[PDB]
Amino acid sequence: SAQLEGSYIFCMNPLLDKLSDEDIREQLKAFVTGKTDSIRTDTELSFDIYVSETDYALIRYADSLCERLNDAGADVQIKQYSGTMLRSRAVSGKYEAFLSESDLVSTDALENADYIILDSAEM
Repeated sequence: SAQLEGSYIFCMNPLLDKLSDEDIREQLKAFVTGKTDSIRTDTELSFDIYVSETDYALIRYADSLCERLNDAGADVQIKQYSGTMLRSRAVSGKYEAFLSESDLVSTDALENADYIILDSAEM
């Protein structure tokens, strides 16, 4: 019953070996925004996406995105945590990717990362 509203971010940790290739990260951005439904990779792409467990609309969105990513041959999992835990993990870099309301995570944490702003109406 909760619905997506406002700005969200899809955020990747670029220092993670498996997401360290800029082209793969750009492909993922394009995929998440609907500009492509393909992920072209040399070897398998597998990563987790974290989401806050109290953002019910975003968990719904994330679960659906997971289905589309795995249909495209990725092996992605969604893992929910408290938002405070997600904030902490974003700051420490103990994450691969996450989705959040744009204002959830520390602006300092986002400056270390590679992210894209998503609009609710296009999600």
